[PDB]
Amino acid sequence: ILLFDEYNEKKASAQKDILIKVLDDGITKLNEAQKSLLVSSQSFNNASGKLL
Amino acid sequence: ILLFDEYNEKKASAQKDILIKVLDDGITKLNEAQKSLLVSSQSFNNASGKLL
Repeated sequence: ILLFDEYNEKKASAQKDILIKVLDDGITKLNEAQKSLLVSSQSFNNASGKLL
Repeated sequence: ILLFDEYNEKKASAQKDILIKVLDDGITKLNEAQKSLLVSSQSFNNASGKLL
């Protein structure tokens, strides 16, 4: 947001590559977080039955 | 001067090529003009002598 107040022609190609990696990365990391959590939730299910 | 008040990323490559051609071109054209003129000047020289 800062380096491209006014278009920076030289860093332009990197900034793009960067925006991609960091975004792409978090996107994956974020996803796995969710799956990890969902699976944890599923864990209690069996026990929850045995309880009843 | 106009189209690049603020850098125009798309036309950037053309503008460059253009600036080159038009400049390169006139540079040649301008040169030949001079030579043409210089030679014209040289023309009178022989006659100028015969006169004297």
